[PDB]
Amino acid sequence: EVQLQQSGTVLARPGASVKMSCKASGYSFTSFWMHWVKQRPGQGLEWIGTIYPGNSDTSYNQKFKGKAKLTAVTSASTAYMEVSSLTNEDSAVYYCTRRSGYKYYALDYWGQGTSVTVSSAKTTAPSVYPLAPVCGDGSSVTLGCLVKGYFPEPVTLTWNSGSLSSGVHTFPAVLQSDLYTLSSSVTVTSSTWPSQSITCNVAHPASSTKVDKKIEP
Amino acid sequence: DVLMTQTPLSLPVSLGDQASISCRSSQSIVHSNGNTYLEWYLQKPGQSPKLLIYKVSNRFSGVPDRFSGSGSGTDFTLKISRVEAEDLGVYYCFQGSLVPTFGGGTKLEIKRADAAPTVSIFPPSSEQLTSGGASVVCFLNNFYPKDINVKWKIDGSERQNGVLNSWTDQDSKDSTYSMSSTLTLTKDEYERHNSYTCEATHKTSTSPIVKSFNRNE
Repeated sequence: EVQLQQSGTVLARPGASVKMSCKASGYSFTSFWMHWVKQRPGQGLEWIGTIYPGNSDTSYNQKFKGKAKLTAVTSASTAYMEVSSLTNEDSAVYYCTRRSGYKYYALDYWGQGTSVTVSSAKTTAPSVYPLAPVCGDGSSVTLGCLVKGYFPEPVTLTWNSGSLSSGVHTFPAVLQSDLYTLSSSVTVTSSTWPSQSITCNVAHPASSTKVDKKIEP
Repeated sequence: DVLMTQTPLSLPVSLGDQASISCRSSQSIVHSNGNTYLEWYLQKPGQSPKLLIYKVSNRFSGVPDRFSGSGSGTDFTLKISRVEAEDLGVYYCFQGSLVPTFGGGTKLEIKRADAAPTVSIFPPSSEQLTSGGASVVCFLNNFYPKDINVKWKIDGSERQNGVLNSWTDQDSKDSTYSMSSTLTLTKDEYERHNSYTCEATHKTSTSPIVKSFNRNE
């Protein structure tokens, strides 16, 4: 019944500070150590620090000393963490997890995590490009879509409103100068396309954008 | 500073086989009370980590009995006799004693026979070319192992700039990987060359896989 709820997805400009919450429930907040762990976009888990509520004791990783500020408000049963002087390296997913006492002595409960994106980027709809094979002249034919220059994550891309799914390869979005770029490959037999229309449907919710791009020759 | 050196970082396994994730401390982590606070967590893609083993060799409640811990000197070992499809993801050891340090990670993945990428180059789309831009995409689909390299060329002249790659994770159906390189230029800059090459060098052939086109079509 122990439940760790964390604040939402935060998009912070560089150099700023970001304060995130972690509401506990189903257990005595003040009797356990709440830990915070950071996970950068691509790497493993990093221990940040830990607070014991109802006495406010803290323990930080040397690296995070002036960077992450752990606090707790017992009347809200909520642990807080302020990451300041936001850089690129601060973009990651943050988990508050609880260190159980007797039975286990381990981080047995974890929060869904908080995604922080440090960027100067403003909200930008995508540019969806059709990728028809080169020129005229096998058994299968690879097609694709290029979704680039958008802010922020995420985008959703379907092939033929979803009828096509086997053979589809949607690659992870990557940031190339303030914006994101995603691409998708769809491999279908020769007799399918161009004999059949293959549309690429791109949605960028943050911008209220749904875009279709039919792959012609 | 205590160091948890976890190996290997990648462990392809065939289903039903026993997996062995090791984790070594740069010196004994046995606490003063005589206890060793060495746990193991698994973070499945998209979810938060979860407790598996605690106190070195003790299985957390609700944890599949195929999981087991052990560990003495500075060497601890996680074993998954009979790997099922649900066990796949990233495993972390964690010494939560003095200064809590996480192991690096050991991505449990599936093993299949080697397979060469299937390359496909796509010239810029006219629509992208109207905005003044011009990306040249190369899909390097369905291969194995995941270790692959891409070199672009323009008029036989190598081009190391503006190339943004992005790999998919191990395919659920065929256990293969797929990569996506992308050379982004300017329209004018694009329109001042003919040959656009992309050679994929994979573990399979000692000879790069070449994909080219000429605006001469």
